[PDB]
Amino acid sequence: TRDVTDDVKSIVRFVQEHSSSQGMRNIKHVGPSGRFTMNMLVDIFLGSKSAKIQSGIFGKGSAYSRHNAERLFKKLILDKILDEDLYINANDQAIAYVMLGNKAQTVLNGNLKVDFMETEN
Repeated sequence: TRDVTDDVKSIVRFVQEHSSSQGMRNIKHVGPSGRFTMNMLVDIFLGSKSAKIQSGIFGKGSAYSRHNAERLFKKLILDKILDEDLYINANDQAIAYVMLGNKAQTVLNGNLKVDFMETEN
């Protein structure tokens, strides 16, 4: 139904912005600890105030129900636009963090439009 392309473009650009220290010579990489769980991304997107980061795509999702914002991310993973590997902290917990998938660069080149079906409940 609703076209969610410009949002995916920026969600993608965002995710990758918080992956390296672009600029400084040593293009240092972030994560696994400096990576976002799908919820942290949903919280950031949905302008939540528990958002770890409150810039970039911080206010974007203000027109999405929390339910739908989640499904939009569940989908972006499903579509390999965003992917998630696992992290294991010292307390021996397995945490799933999000990263870009082989299809993200596509959406960035407009070569791929994304569509989303808004759901209730």
